[PDB]
Amino acid sequence: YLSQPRLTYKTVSGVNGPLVILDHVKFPRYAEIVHLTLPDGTKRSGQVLEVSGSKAVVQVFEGTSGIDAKKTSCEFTGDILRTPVSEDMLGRVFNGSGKPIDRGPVVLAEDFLDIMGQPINPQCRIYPEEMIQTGISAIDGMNSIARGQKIPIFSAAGLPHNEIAAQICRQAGLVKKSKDVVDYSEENFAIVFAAMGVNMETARFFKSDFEENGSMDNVCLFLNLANDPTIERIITPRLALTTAEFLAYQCEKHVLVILTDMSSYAEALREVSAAREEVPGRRGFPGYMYTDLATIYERAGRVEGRNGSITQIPILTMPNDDITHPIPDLTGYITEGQIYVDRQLHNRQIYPPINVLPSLSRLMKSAIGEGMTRKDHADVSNQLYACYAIGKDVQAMKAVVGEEALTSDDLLYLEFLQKFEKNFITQGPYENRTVYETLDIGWQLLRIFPKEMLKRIPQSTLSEFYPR
Amino acid sequence: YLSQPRLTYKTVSGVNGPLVILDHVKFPRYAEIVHLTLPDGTKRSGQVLEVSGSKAVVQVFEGTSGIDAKKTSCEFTGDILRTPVSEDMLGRVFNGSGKPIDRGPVVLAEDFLDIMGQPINPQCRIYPEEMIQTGISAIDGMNSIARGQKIPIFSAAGLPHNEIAAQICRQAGLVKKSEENFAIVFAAMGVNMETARFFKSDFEENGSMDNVCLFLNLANDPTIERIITPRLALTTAEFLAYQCEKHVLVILTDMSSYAEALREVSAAREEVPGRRGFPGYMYTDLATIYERAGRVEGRNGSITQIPILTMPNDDITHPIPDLTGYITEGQIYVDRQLHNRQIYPPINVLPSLSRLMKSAIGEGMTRKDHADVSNQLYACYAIGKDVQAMKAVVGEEALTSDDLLYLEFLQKFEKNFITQGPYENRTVYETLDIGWQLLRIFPKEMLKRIPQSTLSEFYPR
Amino acid sequence: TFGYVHGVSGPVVTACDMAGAAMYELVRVGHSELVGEIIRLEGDMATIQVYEETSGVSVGDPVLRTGKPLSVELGPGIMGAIFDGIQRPLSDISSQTQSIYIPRGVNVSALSRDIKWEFIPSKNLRVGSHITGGDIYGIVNENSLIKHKIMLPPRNRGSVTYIAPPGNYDASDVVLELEFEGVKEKFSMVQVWPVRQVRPVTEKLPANHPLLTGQRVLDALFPCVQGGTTAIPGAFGCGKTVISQSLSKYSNSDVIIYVGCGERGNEMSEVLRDFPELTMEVDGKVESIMKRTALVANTSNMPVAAREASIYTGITLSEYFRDMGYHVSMMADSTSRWAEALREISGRLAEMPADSGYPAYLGARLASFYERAGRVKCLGNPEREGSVSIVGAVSPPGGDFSDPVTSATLGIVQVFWGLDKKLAQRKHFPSVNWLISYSKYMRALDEYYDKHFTEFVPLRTKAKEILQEEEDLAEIVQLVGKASLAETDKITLEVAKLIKDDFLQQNGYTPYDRFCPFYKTVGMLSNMISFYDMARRAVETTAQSDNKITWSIIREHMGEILYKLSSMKFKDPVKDGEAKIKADYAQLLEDMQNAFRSLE
Repeated sequence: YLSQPRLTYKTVSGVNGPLVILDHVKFPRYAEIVHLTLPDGTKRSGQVLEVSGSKAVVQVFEGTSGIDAKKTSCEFTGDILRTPVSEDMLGRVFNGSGKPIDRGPVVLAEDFLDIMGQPINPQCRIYPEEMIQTGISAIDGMNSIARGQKIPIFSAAGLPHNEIAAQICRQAGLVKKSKDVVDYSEENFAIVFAAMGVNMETARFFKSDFEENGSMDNVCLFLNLANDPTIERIITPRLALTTAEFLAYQCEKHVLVILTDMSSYAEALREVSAAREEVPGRRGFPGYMYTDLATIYERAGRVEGRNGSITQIPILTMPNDDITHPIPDLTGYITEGQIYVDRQLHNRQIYPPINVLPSLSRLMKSAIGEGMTRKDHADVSNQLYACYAIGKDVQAMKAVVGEEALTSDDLLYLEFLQKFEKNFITQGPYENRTVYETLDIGWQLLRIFPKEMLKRIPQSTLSEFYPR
Repeated sequence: YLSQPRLTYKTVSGVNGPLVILDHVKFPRYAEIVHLTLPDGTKRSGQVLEVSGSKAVVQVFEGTSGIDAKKTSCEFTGDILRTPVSEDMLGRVFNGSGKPIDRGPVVLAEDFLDIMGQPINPQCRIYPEEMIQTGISAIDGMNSIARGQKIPIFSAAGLPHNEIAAQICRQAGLVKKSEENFAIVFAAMGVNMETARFFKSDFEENGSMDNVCLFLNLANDPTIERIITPRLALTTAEFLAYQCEKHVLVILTDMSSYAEALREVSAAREEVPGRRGFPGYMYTDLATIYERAGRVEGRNGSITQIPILTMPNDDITHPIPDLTGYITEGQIYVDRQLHNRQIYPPINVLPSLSRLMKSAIGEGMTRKDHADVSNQLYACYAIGKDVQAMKAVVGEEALTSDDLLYLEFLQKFEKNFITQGPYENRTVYETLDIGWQLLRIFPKEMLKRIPQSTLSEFYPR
Repeated sequence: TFGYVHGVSGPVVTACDMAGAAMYELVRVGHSELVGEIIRLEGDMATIQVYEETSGVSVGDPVLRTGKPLSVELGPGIMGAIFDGIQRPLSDISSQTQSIYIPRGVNVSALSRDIKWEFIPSKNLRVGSHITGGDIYGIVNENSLIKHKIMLPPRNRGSVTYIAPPGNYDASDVVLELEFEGVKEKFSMVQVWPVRQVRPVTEKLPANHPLLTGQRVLDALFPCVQGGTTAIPGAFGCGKTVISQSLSKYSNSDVIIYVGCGERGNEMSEVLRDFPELTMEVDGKVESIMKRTALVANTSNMPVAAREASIYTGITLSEYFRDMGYHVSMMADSTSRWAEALREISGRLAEMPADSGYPAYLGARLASFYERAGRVKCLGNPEREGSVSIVGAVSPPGGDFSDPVTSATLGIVQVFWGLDKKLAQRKHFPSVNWLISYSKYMRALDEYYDKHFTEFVPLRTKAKEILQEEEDLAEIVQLVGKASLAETDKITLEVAKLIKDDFLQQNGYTPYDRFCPFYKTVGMLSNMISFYDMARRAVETTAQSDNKITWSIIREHMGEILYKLSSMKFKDPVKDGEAKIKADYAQLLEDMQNAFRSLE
């Protein structure tokens, strides 16, 4: 395709902040990638921000420092950013820019793609039709995740959400083994993980843990330490999504993308906007944050005629534990469902501190069902939730009514509360529970009472499951 | 007079939002009206706002859309906006800009008038004294209205202020009872089709179409015309008030929409804001509208004005109702609690206000003790609300006797004084008799505000 | 026409160096021909606002000058297809590309250009006869159900110079032509009309007919009106498109136009399933909803301006099908999404934030939207009559009615219906609150309800006061203890319970409750009110004098009749004749009379 020699300029009409203005450029185009070479020999990349006649502006990625007026080369590429996607990238580790960092070789690209991606036709959407298992009993049993659902995970500063993310990574998978393990051996599942805006301790911890779990043969990893250039923050997600797309729809696999710390994404985007001199929007965040998060989240689902899917589990932190902060508000609007973690539960030394009372789901009704699972799921979930809500409000009642006036059934509700928080929720970092184990523990916890109190379960399944 | 021909132009330096900028203009005049001919042959108008050098700026009234630089033509007239006015305009229908709607012909005019009018000299102002009979007890009795007043009516979204306004129009007159009547000019500021049908049918009903000039600007019309329509109607009112010696009543509706349109037009120029983003000079502009009302020495007519505005989210500190409360000298404050109880006409009295009552009433006007009844009734109403708020917490056991008296007074007064009905029109003296009927509930040794004399001569019966 | 493609602060991008051309017109940019919008003019420089991405566009790029502003194509074959905010036939695009993503600058007409269509001319006017705009001059049968009438656009008149013979013609064919005084002009079956303006009509008329809804609840209490304007809350778990299904199947409307913003392929595929599932025996034969309705939807990740233009193209299509003498219903759902879209548009205009970023002219756009509605006698020789309704789905943030859009819209619509998560969590179907819902059209529909049935108005009034009274006496029965009170109050709450349990609830899956004919609603409500009146008479009579008839006495002396009351719904009117059900109701009333007579 491209065959022309590239240009290079020694023109610098000025510099200001993280930008560098030049001119006398022939037929510039927007979003063109630009290299730079300083007097001391360092090489730095960049992108074109502004274009006006023969004037140009380039935001230098690595940060502007020591750029002379007359001694500075500026080569142009003439193409927008393009990713070298390839199936073989699994088992590797990269930085934000895509340069490998695990002592490995440059990726022998199998195909080149546009970093931005393209919108997917709503006509060719396919509704989800089956669940998955994340390895967490609290999440699978109480709140199903379909193929193609977009469930965020709200957390706050000071909670162990990162440990939960690592646990989800090292145990995510499928439950097709309902019928037979022989037909289950056909596994076509992979995970792509995008650590962004992460401090150094957590980056090392992630790398070590992922390497320890022994399933790195199906994990792609992207790291962007908080040291690296702030603009690389808002380029890491695009690379991750392009890779996930190429794997999903060109290899017919089942990919699970997990994004971390979207608050840092928001902050980096804010800084880019403010450097770009644009007028501020609400709360100092730019107006089109909605559109931007939309174009990031909307790349998933299922495609008619392709055997594959993309599931999204973004994570983010709520400043000041404020549920009406814009980032969680917009994230909730665009996405489907929500999962909480609560300070008090972590403060009860319960791991994972997953607060199911305000945790919802949107596709649970259709993710589960006969065949893809047992026939005894939805009623069990309803009963567990109802029992737990009764138990908690009843503890609130006994707090003042006195334990002496309590009925014996009241003690049964308290027993349910304590056992539910002792066994169902608490699992431990490596106790890989399956869905079937989770439902077994659920039935065991339900066995405390007679079927008469269990008024959310149909009698037909009571005659089968309750007397076990 | 002016025989100078009217220049046309083809210069359009550029467009930016609702503005249109002209260049190479020979001596522009601030605030001169200009016609625009678009490529398709349809027509528009505008008014100059800012002039500097040979450049000028033009606000388009119909909304800017389809303006080409090389093919549009900008004709200038060389004078301020000027309107035709005639007595026979009564009994017609017009749109916002003044063109006829009713399949009739344009107004052969008895004179041209300035749209903005011009201030009246405070020395030659006869203070209003003569009282109007509304019939509604919540006004005649609590917040009486003399001709020349400019009291507004505060409402909220989904409240039946339209019914109240129509009834006020129907039963207007003189308490002191040749046959006098009214000439009513009505202007609409973005009402829906339903409202227009209601008002038009209501005026058709009582045969009063012979003496009503109408000005209608539905939401279909471009918003910029909403700036001009009020002043035009008000000019017509002033003409009929001082050049025909008639007595006139004005009804502007939904000035909240007018404030919104003012915000829209101001945002184009990037003026300094105020509270809730409205222009700072919005106060002076509303003053330019409202004040034009009252009675002037040496004449016989008079201008009464009854603007109507809705309160967004029932927040009374909102700038529009506040600045109205500053300019005008009263308020009504239609309640929604009563509307939820299905009561008619649901008008609060506790925050209503009428500054002209101090001279509207007295001996030889209504009755000797008219003020005293008002004071005492309001006081009992206030203490009754306080007692209800107290009862909401303490419980029935804590109530003393006077709490019970105040609560039964509250209930009886609400079901009697406030409630009138769609067409019941009480005489003023009937209203005072009813007020005394409510006052007699309390023993005479507790009506603190009323003087001892009035209680001696009136309370026992 | 030189693409001085400036650098930007969003997907917007501008150009310059072009001659005089009017604004609010769309131009194509670059070789891939991305659409955009002229905003500002300055000499020979015109700012433009593209919709799609701005990556890769170079300076000097050709700027295709255009002759028309943003406009929708109109003509046969619209029904059944799917469109984006800029009128692209997504099904045809997917078929053409055999691709998953949407390409850039797919420059293909919305409707077919190679499929012929049967055509029946007027057969009453000749070549040369004078005609004016708005008059029907042809017919075409799109499908088994509806015939696409054909009429002149406004602003056109003259002496005809060609009349097509009946036959089969493609889109590009000239079926009409006419010589104005001086010139002539040729017209095809496809008309292009600007989006931001309202078609003319003969006259707007009052609303004097009630909208037919499948469920007696919200159809006998808070009646919507044909040609009306309403709003409904919308949140997950309670039901929003349930109303879409109910109106699309069981309603007298002749077409449904659905508008979507920020939706999933779910609603599309599910209403596609409703097409052969929700089928009607209009001609004694089940027939798909695809033949009637049309869909226009977009997703969040599509360009902003497309999201905004969606609702206007939806309005235009609704108006166009109304003009043909029909009864349109338009569900402009996800209104808060349109609000966020307007905020987005204002985010890149340096406008003053009136409230929470909302531009100043939000109220103007709200009014101009909801205005385009109501009954009209249409402009043209045939003299037909139709109307348009609008259903704006308000979606508050968690139940907060404080956003300027919510309040501004609640003071404009007249019918508003309840929807609360609590009722759906109570297993009470349909989820209608009845205490925050109302209807201001009651004065209008009195004429209709008086002419046809002559009792229904007292029945609904009495029902309303009884219901509010029960909600009032809930507090007193809480105080006393729900085990002791007067008998008259007891019977009142018991009739309230009976109506609540048997009449104000409707199983959407039961064969005899899948639709509720209005005559059956009238009979049910009247017989109930008669039962309560008779019980009140008896209890009061025996309470004043002696031998007080308590609610136990009535339960045991009339309990089988109470079973009859609650079994009045087991009728199956779709097969059982109306006369049979009327006879059953009258016989039950006579049995009621016998039981009350023997009660005292």
